[PDB]
Amino acid sequence: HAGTTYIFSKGGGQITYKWPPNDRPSTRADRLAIGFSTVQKEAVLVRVDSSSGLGDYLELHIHQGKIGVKFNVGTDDIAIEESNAIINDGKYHVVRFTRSGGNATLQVDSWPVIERYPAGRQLTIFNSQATIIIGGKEQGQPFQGQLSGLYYNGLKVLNMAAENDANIAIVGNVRLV
Amino acid sequence: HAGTTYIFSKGGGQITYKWPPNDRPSTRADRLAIGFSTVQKEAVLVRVDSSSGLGDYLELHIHQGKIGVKFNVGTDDIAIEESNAIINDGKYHVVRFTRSGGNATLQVDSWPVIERYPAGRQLTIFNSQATIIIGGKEQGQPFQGQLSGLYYNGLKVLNMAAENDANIAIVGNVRLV
Amino acid sequence: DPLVTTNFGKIRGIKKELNNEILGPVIQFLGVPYAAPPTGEHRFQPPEPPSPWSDIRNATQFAPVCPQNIIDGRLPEVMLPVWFTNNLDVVSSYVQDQSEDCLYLNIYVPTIRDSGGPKPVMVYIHGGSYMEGTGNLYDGSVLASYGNVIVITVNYRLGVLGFLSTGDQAAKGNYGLLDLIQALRWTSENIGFFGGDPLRITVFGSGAGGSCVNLLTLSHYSEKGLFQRAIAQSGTALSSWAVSFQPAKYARILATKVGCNVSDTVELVECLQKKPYKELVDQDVQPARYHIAFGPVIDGDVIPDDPQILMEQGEFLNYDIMLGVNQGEGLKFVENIVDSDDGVSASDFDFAVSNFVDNLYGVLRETIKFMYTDWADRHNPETRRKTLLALFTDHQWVAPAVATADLHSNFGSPTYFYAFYHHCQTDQVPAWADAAHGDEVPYVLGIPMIGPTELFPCNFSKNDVMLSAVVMTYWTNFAKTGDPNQPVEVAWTRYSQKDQLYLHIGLKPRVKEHYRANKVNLWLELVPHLHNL
Amino acid sequence: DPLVTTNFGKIRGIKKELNNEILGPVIQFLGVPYAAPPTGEHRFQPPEPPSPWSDIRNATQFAPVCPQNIIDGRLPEVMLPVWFTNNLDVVSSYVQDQSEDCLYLNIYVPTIRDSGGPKPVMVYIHGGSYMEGTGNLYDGSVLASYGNVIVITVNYRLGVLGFLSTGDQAAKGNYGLLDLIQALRWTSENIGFFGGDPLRITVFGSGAGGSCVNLLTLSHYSEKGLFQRAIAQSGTALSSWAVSFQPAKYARILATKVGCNVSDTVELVECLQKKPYKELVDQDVQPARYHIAFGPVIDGDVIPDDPQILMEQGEFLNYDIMLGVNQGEGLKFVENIVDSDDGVSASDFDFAVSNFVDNLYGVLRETIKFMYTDWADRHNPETRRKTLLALFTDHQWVAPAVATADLHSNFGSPTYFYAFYHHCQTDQVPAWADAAHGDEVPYVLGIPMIGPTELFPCNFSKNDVMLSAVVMTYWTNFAKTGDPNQPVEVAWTRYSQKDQLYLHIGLKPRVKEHYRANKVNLWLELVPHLHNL
Ligand SMILES: *[C@@H]1O[C@H](CO)[C@@H](O[C@@H]2O[C@H](CO)[C@@H](O)[C@H](O)[C@H]2NC(C)=O)[C@H](O)[C@H]1NC(C)=O
Ligand SMILES: *[C@@H]1O[C@H](CO)[C@@H](O)[C@H](O)[C@H]1NC(C)=O
Ligand SMILES: *[C@@H]1O[C@H](CO)[C@@H](O)[C@H](O)[C@H]1NC(C)=O
Ligand SMILES: *[C@@H]1O[C@H](CO)[C@@H](O)[C@H](O)[C@H]1NC(C)=O
Ligand SMILES: *[C@@H]1O[C@H](CO)[C@@H](O)[C@H](O)[C@H]1NC(C)=O
Ligand SMILES: *[C@@H]1O[C@H](CO)[C@@H](O)[C@H](O)[C@H]1NC(C)=O
Ligand SMILES: *[C@@H]1O[C@H](CO)[C@@H](O)[C@H](O)[C@H]1NC(C)=O
Ligand SMILES: [Ca+2]
Ligand SMILES: [Ca+2]
Repeated sequence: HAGTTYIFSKGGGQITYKWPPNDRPSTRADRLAIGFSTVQKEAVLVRVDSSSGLGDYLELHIHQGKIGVKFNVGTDDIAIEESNAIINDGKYHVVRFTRSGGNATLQVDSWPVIERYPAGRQLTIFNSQATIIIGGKEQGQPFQGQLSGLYYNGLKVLNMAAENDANIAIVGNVRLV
Repeated sequence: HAGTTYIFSKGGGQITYKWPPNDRPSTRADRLAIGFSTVQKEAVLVRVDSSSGLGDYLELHIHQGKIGVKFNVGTDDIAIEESNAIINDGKYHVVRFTRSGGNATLQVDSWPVIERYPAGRQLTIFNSQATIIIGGKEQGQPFQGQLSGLYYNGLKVLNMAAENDANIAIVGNVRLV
Repeated sequence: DPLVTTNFGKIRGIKKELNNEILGPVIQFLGVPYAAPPTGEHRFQPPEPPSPWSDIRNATQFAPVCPQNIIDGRLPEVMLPVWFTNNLDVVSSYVQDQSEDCLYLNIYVPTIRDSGGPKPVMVYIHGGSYMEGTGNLYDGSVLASYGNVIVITVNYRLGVLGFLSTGDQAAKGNYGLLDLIQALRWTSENIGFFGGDPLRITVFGSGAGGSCVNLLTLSHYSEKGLFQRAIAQSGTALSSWAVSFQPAKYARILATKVGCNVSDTVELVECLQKKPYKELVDQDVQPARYHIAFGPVIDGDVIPDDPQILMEQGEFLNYDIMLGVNQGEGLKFVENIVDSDDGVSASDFDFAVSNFVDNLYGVLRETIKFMYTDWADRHNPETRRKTLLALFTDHQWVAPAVATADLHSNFGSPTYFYAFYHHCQTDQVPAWADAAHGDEVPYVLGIPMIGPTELFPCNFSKNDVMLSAVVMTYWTNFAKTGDPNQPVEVAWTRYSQKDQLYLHIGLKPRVKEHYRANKVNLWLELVPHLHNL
Repeated sequence: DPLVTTNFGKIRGIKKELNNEILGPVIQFLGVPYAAPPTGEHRFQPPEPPSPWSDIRNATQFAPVCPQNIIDGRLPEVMLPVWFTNNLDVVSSYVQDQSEDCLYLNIYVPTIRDSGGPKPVMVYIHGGSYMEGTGNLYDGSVLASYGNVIVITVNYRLGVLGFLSTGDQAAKGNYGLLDLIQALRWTSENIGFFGGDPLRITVFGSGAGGSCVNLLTLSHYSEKGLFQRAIAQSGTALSSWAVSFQPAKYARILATKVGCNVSDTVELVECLQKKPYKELVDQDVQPARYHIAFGPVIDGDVIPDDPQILMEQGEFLNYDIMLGVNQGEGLKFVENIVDSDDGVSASDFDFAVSNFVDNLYGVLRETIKFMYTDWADRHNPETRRKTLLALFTDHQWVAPAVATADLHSNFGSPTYFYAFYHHCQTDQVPAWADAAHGDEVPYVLGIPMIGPTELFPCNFSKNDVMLSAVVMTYWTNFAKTGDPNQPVEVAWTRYSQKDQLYLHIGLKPRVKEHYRANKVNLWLELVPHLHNL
């Protein structure tokens, strides 16, 4: 595990970063990456939401033992997933997500890079992003394991949390290591 | 000549009764009668007008030596005339007019009573009557002769004039007898 | 002892005291017959002159009222005044005594160190929807007294009995209208004997009543000199419910309901001319919403043409005219669906309009909705209600009113227009409500000066009694001279089409110009131009 | 001696004094090249980075302006600011020196015992109709000085040269837009060397300019971080003349006029790529009234889709937005037919609308006329004019403006909206006129603080200079923090769709809510619903 690591026990937990109102960013492109370790079949690791109203959202979850991502910036829901490799083997794994409007990218450990290039006409901007939620509890699929070096468009949310950031709020069965 | 008599000399004249604003009457029926004496072929004796704007009006004139009346309460101009008898013989003559909406009536001295019963649909009310003009000068057909006992819907305008009525205004070559 | 000889016989009136120490006494002559009973062969027939008596007739108590049925809520809530609806009880204890022979009128004479000479006469034409009521409700004693004028509340044939027409010759309706004229003839001839001045008769009424007032001025049957002035309060000849345009349709439906829908009119009339008066009056003929089943009808004689046309063609004599509306006339229209939080759901509003349009106009819809939404607050439910109520108020009362005032003036008639912004605050009318249909009646009758009454319960404040006096003094001055300002801080300037000055009657009377000019124009101007394509 | 090294070479700027004893001095760097000359094969081609020099480049006087022709009144009177039209003379003595190689920008740097650290940067995108102008007209020294910010007026390809498209691949237009972005790239990288802070770049403009500002925020070519704030004064991406939707039609008409309307686009482009720049710029391509012939075009890349859609889909990044309109924007629209008695004939009004409708919408006509007639004075010709002017003003400026503010906020962007009610009273603009299109420019540039100028002649009062300061302090504070209130009686509250608070900028600044809420709704709400059947 790379640097700051957080442990999610039974009963789940949730680290939430709430962007200060006049600072909820919009983005055409997105760089999301995190290193985990878990023995679950289903669970949501990270989820970014656009202030209530606007629909847009980004989700990093594990469906049937395979890490994947689902998001929506305005058209339909676009998903991309590493269905070959398996990652719920309790061992260390790192996933990297990339978005450029609708077109997206995913990559686990060292497996080949996956590319999703959505259908017809696609929308581009992830409007007014207001919260990053780690723990996938609120979405009803608690996570149990360890997360490290979480990087989202420049934010190393996990350190921020560790360094008691005025905006990060930890609640639940989460512990620092 | 019956009672109050007025003499119109050359240069014509004009006795005008101006109803006080908030008293300009409207009528469905009309009784107009006057006694004259003249040797003219053309001339207008009496004329009642509805305050500027509303069109309605009533006119008693002598066309080609025969006394007649033309009025309009809203539809077309309706006229009725005693074309048989002649009256511009310098002698005394009395004419009586009657209106009931469009339907009207005329009668000279003792000749049979004439009845005009206008065409299609007819309007009925002579709205806001504002001035009675005797002398037929303003209408461009000065009268020269003598007029007596002028009766219009109850108003004996000629006496009123004689008794210096606050509303009657005499101007021109008119003289009392 | 109060006695007076008339051209039909002598009559005795009972004297009365008033609940105030400033108001003199009054001699009431209740139950005076002004025409021959409209019975048997006389039903559905122009009223006849009354038959004379030799002795002395006891005229000391209300004579029976005309055939009606108000109890079982079949009455058009919106059309009737609020005080009438919010108190059907007390009202019933008035029209409980019925009779087909009801053509009678009440005379209220004042008794004197102020004015010498004949006193003016104010004839109040009561009215609800043409189906019920009685001038017996309106007690004009405080008015009669406080103003020094004689007041006459009249009774006339209502419902089927008064306005049923067959569309043809069988029955030409307008019977109740002729009844009202017969009352005026009687008045013009005998009111002299009571100290009245037949040269200063002012007929006034509220709602359905003021509609009669207006229709009366449009009928040739009101000849020059009959009456000289008119006051039409919250009511016109131009409203959707002032005239019945399908007199036959509803006549036959009444026929069918009592077994009479024969193919021939004349037989149908005779058929009905038999049925017990109470059998006809208890049926249930329903008219399209915002319209009347039975009432005045364009017969070609009494009512020569469509009121709206006659008005534009100046087909009326000249009278001194005074008319106006109240701020929230159409209370009942919205009071229907105002949730517990005093609001109106945008879906109920969107609905109310779409519906209102369907009935009054069978696209304008979207235009109306726009015009009646305060966009600087497009979400406040309390506001959403105020405007929804204005919609009805403007269309059913304000627009027709202004329409009338504009023409009556453009044709010589001296006109005065007023807007009433003040009501009595009780617990029967919501707090957020304003002057509703008829809230002016108790101030015009001087009720405040005699404290709450069984009819008008409200606990009148010192202002109410004060404002009551301000109003009465206008009404009477008007009846006296044809100017609300003569003889007895604000001069009620005259209404002209060019400036449309109206007196904003409230706690702060003051003359304003162009009442609700905007909406008034939407309705008399834009809406037509559109429904014109 | 003022020297500064850049990533392309060193340059010398000339220092200057200001006509006021409170305003410090300023170092002007006029003529700086921010891109490769758009010449020969580079014409109708995305701008290229500029080529470096070793020595020291003399940047002491305006470089040539881009190819244009304003003299012979072919300029759309209504679109251009008043000060620009009511003074074509002085204006001409600016754009008199032309050249196809015109891609240059001017930098105004202030000189210091108040603030330490990098200074904010305000880039002013000038604009008329896309056919003429030059940031050389706007001298931002008083602004730069009085605010303690660096100001950059930019020059970009105009007319045919800048926006000609063939509809297909031959020429994808939007060249002038790309020029503007190239200027921003140059700025974001080198403004640091002048003491500027590339993390606080605010691009602002008036009219056609503010349209660019807005279009710039809609193009993906403006990547995150380039610039942080935007001020769109009297201008949007939503106006009828902000974009050209028939780029081909007018391209071929330009081709035909210089002998080139070949059937193949690529040949047609090459054909024009030859003609003397002055031959193309002197033609006469006429666009439908209230529309543009040459200008930004929906190319699918730079301008991805229709501005109006992008706006509704939130297809823009988040910036600090400030925008607004002036009271009587469309002065020129009516000034055209205002008789000697300062009025408007009802027939000229009835006409102006019917005409306005024919051009913008090819029944609503009757609805517009209604909505724009003060019925409480339906005959006053002076009023008839005020409203006729509001018609244009509301539709062409106010409505689109609010439209933008509503969406920019609903999507996270901190927005501030303003209404400008104050102009300089001269003899060139009628007395009955109000803040016309562009009357805010001289107050945003602090002209009043340096007394009348050849460009802005008006004899500024003490109020004008005072209000000029009030305005500048907002604009700069905004550029400084993204809040017109920080850091330097009225707090310019934020604009949100739910309350729409705007600052009524005049002699009595004060926050009001829902600017012209009514008409604004007629245009963004009702008119559409109707043209929707
Ligand atoms: C003139 O008097 C009146 C108008 O004031 C006319 O009224 C009715 O008109 C119809 C249509 O021609 C006649 O059939 C009726 O007999 C008339 N009845 C009334 C109410 O008078 C009348 O027709 C005219 N004179 C007549 C009866 O010949
Ligand atoms: C009604 O007439 C009778 C006739 O006997 C008379 O005695 C009486 O006084 C009159 N009214 C009443 C009940 O006082
Ligand atoms: C009443 O009778 C007439 C003639 O017989 C008929 O036309 C009419 O429809 C009947 N009314 C209804 C519909 O019950
Ligand atoms: C006074 O008015 C209120 C109604 O709001 C109520 O108390 C009653 O009707 C009146 N009289 C009293 C004080 O009981
Ligand atoms: C321009 O550069 C030249 C270099 O030859 C220098 O002498 C001059 O002072 C500079 N400025 C000007 C144009 O005066
Ligand atoms: C340009 O050439 C095309 C090719 O035929 C022609 O259709 C078009 O009308 C021409 N442009 C005009 C309108 O002059
Ligand atoms: C001041 O402005 C006015 C024109 O609006 C005029 O007096 C003159 O042009 C200017 N200067 C003076 C006082 O001459
Ligand atoms: Ca009078
Ligand atoms: Ca007439």
